[PDB]
Amino acid sequence: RYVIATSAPKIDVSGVSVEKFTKAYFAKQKRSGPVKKDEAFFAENAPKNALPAERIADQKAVDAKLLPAIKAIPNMKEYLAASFALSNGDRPHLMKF
Amino acid sequence: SEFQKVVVIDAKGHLLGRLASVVAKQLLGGQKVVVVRCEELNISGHFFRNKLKYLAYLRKAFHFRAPSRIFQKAVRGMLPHKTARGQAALEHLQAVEGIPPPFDKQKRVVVPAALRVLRLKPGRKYCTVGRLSSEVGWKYNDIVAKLEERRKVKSAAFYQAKLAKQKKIASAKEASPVNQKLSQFGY
Amino acid sequence: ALKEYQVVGRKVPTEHEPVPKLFRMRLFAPNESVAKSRYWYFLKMINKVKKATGEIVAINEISEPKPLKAKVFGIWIRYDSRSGTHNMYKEFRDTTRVGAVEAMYADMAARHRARFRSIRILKVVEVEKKEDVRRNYVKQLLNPHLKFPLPHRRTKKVFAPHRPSTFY
Amino acid sequence: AQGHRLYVKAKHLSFQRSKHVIHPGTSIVKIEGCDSKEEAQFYLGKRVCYVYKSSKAVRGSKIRVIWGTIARPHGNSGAVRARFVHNLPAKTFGSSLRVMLYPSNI
Amino acid sequence: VNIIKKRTKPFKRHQSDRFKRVGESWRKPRGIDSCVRRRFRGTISMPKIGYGNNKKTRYCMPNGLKAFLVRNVSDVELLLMHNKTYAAEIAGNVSARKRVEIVEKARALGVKVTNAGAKVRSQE
Amino acid sequence: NIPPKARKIMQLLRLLQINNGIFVKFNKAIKEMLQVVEPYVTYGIPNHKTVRELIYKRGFGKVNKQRIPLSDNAIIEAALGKYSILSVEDLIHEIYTVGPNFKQAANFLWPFKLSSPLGGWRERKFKHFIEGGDAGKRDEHINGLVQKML
RNA sequence: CUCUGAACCUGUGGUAGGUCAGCAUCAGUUUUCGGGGGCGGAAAAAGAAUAAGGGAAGGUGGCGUGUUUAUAGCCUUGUUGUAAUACGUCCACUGGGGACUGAGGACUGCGGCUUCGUGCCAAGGAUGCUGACAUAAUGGU
RNA sequence: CUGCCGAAGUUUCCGGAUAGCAGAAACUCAGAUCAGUUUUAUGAGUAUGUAAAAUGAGAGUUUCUAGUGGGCCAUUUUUGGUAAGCAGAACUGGCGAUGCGGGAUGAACCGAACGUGAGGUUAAGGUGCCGGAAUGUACGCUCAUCAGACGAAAAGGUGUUAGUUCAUGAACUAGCCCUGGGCGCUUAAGCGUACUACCCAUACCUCACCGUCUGGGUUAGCUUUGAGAAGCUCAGACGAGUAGGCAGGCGUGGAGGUUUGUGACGAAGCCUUGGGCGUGAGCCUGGGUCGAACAGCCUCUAGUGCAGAUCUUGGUGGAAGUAGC
RNA sequence: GCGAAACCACAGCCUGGGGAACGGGCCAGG
RNA sequence: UCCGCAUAUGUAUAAAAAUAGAGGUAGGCUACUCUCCUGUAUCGUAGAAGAUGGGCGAUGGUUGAUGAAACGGAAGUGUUUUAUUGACUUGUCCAUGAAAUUCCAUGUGCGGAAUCGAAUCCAUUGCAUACGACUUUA
Repeated sequence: RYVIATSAPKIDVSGVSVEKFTKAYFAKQKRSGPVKKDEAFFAENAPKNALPAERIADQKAVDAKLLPAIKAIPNMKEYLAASFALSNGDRPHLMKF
Repeated sequence: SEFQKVVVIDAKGHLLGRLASVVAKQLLGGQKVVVVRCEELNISGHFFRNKLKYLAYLRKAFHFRAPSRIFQKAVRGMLPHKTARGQAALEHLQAVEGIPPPFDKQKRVVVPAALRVLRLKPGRKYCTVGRLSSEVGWKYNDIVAKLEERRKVKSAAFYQAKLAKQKKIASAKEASPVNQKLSQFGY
Repeated sequence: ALKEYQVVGRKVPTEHEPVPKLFRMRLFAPNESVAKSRYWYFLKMINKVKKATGEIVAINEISEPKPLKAKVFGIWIRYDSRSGTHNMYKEFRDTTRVGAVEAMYADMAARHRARFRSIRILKVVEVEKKEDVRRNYVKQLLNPHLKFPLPHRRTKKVFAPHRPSTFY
Repeated sequence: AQGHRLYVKAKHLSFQRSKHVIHPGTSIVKIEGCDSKEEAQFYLGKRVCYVYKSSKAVRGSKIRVIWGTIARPHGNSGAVRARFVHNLPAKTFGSSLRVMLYPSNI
Repeated sequence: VNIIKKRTKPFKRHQSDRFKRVGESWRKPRGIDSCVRRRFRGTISMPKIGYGNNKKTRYCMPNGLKAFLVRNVSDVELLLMHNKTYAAEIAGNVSARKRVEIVEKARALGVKVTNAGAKVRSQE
Repeated sequence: NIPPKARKIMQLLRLLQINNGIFVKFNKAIKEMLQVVEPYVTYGIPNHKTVRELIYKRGFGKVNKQRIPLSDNAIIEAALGKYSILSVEDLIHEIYTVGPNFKQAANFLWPFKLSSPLGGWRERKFKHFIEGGDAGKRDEHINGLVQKML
């Protein structure tokens, strides 16, 4: 509901396997919280869950399999780099995407 | 359609009631409206018709003659001036005779729903507010009717300079091949 | 809009009248219910035939055979006014009989402040001869050289930036 | 700075009302660019907000928002009826509202 | 069956604000000419049976419990089987000694107390 | 502002409320009875769809003097089984074709409590239908009105 | 031997409660666009189109006058293979958008799928998947 | 305090007996009747009446028992009129006991009759602005310098628009203009007609909830446990209200019983922009103040509830630091 | 310096209309 | 001057003029053509809110900062001309960085003082005068 499907030429995505993207893959880590009542006081825990390396590895694999597809068709690499916005006189009910 | 913070309206050829109703609705809509050339407003009816209407008004109050004060009165009657909302809406209206220097360098729009040429039947007598005001007490008609040529001459000179400047880019447009190489998009 | 209905009606048969006469009128009404009521009212005041003893034997809407050909129609009407007795005849140039009757109703209701019930049409005919045209306005419309500019041009998006051209 | 404003400008005209009775629960909103009741069908169900600022820096911020949704068109000229989480104050007649593009069906 | 109130404002007696001698406790107007009795426009509302609240949610506090007045430890133990339906409310004239005993007992019974912090201090 | 003569007739038609509807067998005793209340009612010939959809969406039956909706065929059978009416389609058939037990089938149905028309009436509602109003007989035009009240 | 979820170590095991918000599957009510398909009418009338004749708002030729297809064509008539379309009506045909509501609280019933199913289902009234907060969120005065 | 029922406001004789309207009790009674209703045909004179068909509703009673024994708006039919208005009968309904949308505003005009709400849709009126809603579509009249929107009136119009008749004209017919809510509007934002859109009532529909009424279920009290049978449960309909009638409740002083009740670790009272409960009368509670008693439940009892009485007693204001000494 | 009393439903700018005064109190305006 | 205290979202668009039409038009007063027939246009619009670099094309468009001169009187308060000094330069081609926000929630004011002027009272005055208040002069 929070996305606009534009009519730009489609990218080749059948190559990259997407079976690893499930709801558990994106689910936030469940709360376990192994602590003692000596470091919860004084805030001596510093629990951080920065993104692991395999997530960057998956992102790199997807990027490698997608970049040639967007490079072949012209005017598309920097089109994805740009940010959509509404200017003066833009009527979304009349504009087509 | 769309609103601006300040809208300047050139009241030349606009009917008094039609323009006032549009302006009053815009004022209540939350917009600041400036009406210039208030002396060029038109009223349907002959000269003697609104003459007796204003003469009867003089018989009745603070009688105002200036054309803007006539237009300001017409707009005020179309506002809920007895409440704070109506008073606040009134303060966003600036009606003047002529086009003062802060406004002669700004774009002026017109209201097609109030234009005389699109609302009055051809061959119908009409009374200009500025002419009607001139004989009922207003005494600045001659000096403002003389200064307008000075504004028009300066503005006409500006348009010629702008048009001459535009000719260079216009020629340079078709000069550049990329204008027609990718003109298949309608531009 | 108005529709032209042809309505055929007759009185209920009895011992005195084994077989009655058929009475057919071409009358204009927005719907069939209005046409049937108008037909009975015309019969009651022309033939003194009661609706209770009468029945509608047929009703059919009629379309204009040539709606793409300009024609001149002369309409004979009866006006019921404060005096209640007037005979008038008007000529309208249009493409269908329905349009002329609608134009007549608009004209009389405007000029004469009449109503649908008061106005009754005796006859509508098609003037096929230029010599048979009586009104000067229609004769002008049949002149060989119709030549006039566009009338009543008048042409949300309030606050137009430039002055209208309102011309050629 | 023209790389923002994913929303559409709008104005809070009034509440739904008769000649002498006002109904503050539903508000009449004029979306700019929408000029008829057929174009008002695009904005139905869209989120609309009223954005204002208050003196207190509560939440460590100076801006607060009242959210709402567009329910149905109003009239023939493209005005819409909007129901907000809190009824819009009567002082906001003629104020500005933002009509997002979500929930989007485009 | 969440708690719904058909009305939250009270019903104030007509002209009770104008006159200090007139209390705000509701009194049914008896004057025939009075516009409040005739129920004109703009006038104040009157208690009607339509304003009555749902029988299932009647007498229920905003947390879904019904206030049960308690004066000693015997009253708290009564809510052993109804701790999900009733909250204990200690009376105003129960001393701070008995209030402590009531509050500890209610804690073991799993009974919510509406005014468990009154007339006492804490010391951890 | 209804005369007592018209009030009595409408009570005989079970038209106690505005926008209420009923099925009536059209005969001479009814023709001139409707003539008296013509300014206060509108009526016409229903087609199959009007009859069929009224009994489905707005169909209720008088069971023990109660307004019990016809959500199951057993409701109709338990009240009109003596007349060999066992379903809604049998009830529709009895009403549409005016069968031998039409009076019992019609009196079993509660008066149809319809809504205001979607789109309104004509500009003037209490003139006769012939004069551009909405009162009186309208023949096949009753269906187009029912599609708005359903 | 059983029991005490009994105390603590061991588990860092597994599930985790109140206000708001979002979406998806539904049910009730309702509003608003769209796609098709039957059946009616003069089995629409027109029209494209086969064609005989005629006149002029006389075209084109001929000499503004009169013409009869010329180097335009118009109307009428039967007529060329049939139609198409509009309107009316119906589909227990179908595709979207929006809003309000969620009463009830084991099981029964009427139905539809299903070879039968402690079967499944939109079938005697909402569920599922998530997100945000205690020093805040939400409401009241 | 809430709930439920609910008039009459006038025939007849004549302060009343009445009747009638509205309830209670005692009945019987659908294989029976009743009706501010329409009929069939013929009886009499389109109306009127008739016995027996359509539609709706179950009806008939007997007894006694509160309140009223006027008018107004008038419509319509209608008599006399009399400068002319107007007055006089009956009739018809409404207001009177009735709030709500509109009518610029409005006691009687147009809609519509009312439990608390959500959503939808309308009526009468409306959509230039005030003001929610088309500065919509199509066809016409008029330019009014006293437009129009709501007798000086007969006429005059070298003021017109359309048409009819006789027939170059003549008049006639009908309609607009002149002389005799605000702002504003003029191929309208006036008037007439047609057509789609749109605005919203306490009205209509769907749903939730409150209450009342009506109908049904519920015991070898079944591991569905939901038998305060005075309980539980299912369903449908309805909701103005003066006089009047009938139920159920809230509060106060005292009494019998009870809570093996509350209280100097603070009773009662009082204050409070603390919190909560009940449709309401009211009740519970936090904090503050305070200092000795007090309450819930069952029953009994009464000097038992105030805004009015040019009320009683007391206290205190504006007049006013005025008239003045 | 001393020091009242009567009176007190309540506010209080005008033009028109609100039919039963409507007015001061409503509606439309200044 | 010190002291104390409290701490809008692209804001982009300038002849006049009428419809019984205008605008401008070569040429030298024209002639005739063109344009409209609204701005649905034009100007701007990439960058982890807009990064770091390699650059390249052009060797230049935007601007910041100052030094500026002209023009603008109707209420000029702004239109340019710039001189440079620095940058982004989307003109274009590449290399890095973006994330576990892992599905929406977004100097300024007061109170004090040490100061500098001015005004009133004030020396005053009747010029004004119930009193206020006014006018002159110390």
